[PDB]
Amino acid sequence: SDEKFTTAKIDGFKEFQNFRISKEKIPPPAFDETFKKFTFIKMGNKLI
Amino acid sequence: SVTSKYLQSTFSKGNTSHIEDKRFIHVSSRSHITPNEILSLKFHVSGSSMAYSRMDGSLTVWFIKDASFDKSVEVYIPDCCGSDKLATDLSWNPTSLNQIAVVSNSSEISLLLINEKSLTASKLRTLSLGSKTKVNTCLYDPLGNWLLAATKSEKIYLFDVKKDHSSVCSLNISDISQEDNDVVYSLAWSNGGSHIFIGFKSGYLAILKAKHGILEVCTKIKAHTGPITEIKMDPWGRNFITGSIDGNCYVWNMKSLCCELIINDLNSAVTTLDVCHLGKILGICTEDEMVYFYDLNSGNLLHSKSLANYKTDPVLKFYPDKSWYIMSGKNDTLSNHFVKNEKNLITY
Amino acid sequence: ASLVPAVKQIENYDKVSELVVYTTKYFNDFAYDVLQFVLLLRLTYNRPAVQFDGVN
Repeated sequence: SDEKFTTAKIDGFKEFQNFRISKEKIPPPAFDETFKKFTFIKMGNKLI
Repeated sequence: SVTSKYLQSTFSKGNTSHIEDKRFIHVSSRSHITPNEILSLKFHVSGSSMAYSRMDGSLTVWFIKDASFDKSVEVYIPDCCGSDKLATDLSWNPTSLNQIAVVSNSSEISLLLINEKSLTASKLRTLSLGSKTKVNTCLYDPLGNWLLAATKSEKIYLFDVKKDHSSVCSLNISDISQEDNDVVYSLAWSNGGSHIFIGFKSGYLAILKAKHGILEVCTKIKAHTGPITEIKMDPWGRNFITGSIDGNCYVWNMKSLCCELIINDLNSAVTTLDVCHLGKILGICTEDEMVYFYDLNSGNLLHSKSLANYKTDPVLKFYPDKSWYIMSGKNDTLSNHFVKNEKNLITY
Repeated sequence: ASLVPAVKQIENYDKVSELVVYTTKYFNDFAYDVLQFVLLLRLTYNRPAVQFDGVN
């Protein structure tokens, strides 16, 4: 860790210049809570 | 990878001794015939005795005192349980140190106390039931509290071994199966007599409660698609192993009763199986004259072999007090296995 | 999804039929219901019944 911190200081601590702090407002997600419907074809396919 | 090297060493040039029985010297004299059989072979709990019964009718019992059967006495006895009738199953009565229960496909259960000073096996008692009833399997609760006797159909009896084998209860198999012409194939006790696990032929598996001496049907699950051959239990008490004839070997979790691990390399029927006293290695004897050794925890093959058309029906059993295993040989002759310097896996 | 190739292979080859009917001894009720399903499927698939030649 000391070696890594030395080589990071060498470049002038540029590795901490970029940090990307998020600023969005996170909304509560929406979950589909419904089941699909069934067609008119009682059996599987038209022929049967 | 320690276990694989251990098993390989157990299959080496040395570390192996022939169990010198009557059939062994017979083959030695006639080779240097039609092999009868080995109907059954079952240890004592304390790992210091062994018993088995050929098809001729004579049951041998050894008092293990040595590794390679050097100083092991042998009480050979002629065709017990009648001259016409031969033994099919025996239980070693964990209560005492000498008693034995033996059944001969008849209506009579023989209790004999084997003596070691002489070679005399003296009949101690005979138990009888209905005249038509033909029982063929006997079992002992691993605490020596109940005894079970089962028929191929329509009879199951439980005796209380404490109170001089007073007939405690019975049950009709048709009440347990409720299917078309089922024949119980293999039974087994739970660790500490509380439940009886029964495997029918139609595929079903049933769990009966035998808590206070009154049988009752707890549950029935459609385990397999063919007859169930063997049912074994793990010594630690966490899962029970089921092996079938359809080529599957499952291990069921004990607390929840749901399949947890499956053996998939198998492609043939199972004739028997056994798991070491440490609950670590699982030995499968399939029907193509081949044995496999799997690992219980992971489920991947760790050793294979080949019987090579010697003694078509094999037998396998792991010691209850050491990591050794008795396995059949060439012509219905037993073949011990050990390492001679490792009593248990942990010492390795 | 593994039965339909088998159903076609026994639909137009000779001995695979006897082989399959031999090996039905082993699978559980799910395979049975699905097998009956695909049988009705093939029996109802759109195709000609009589041979192209004549009334055979």
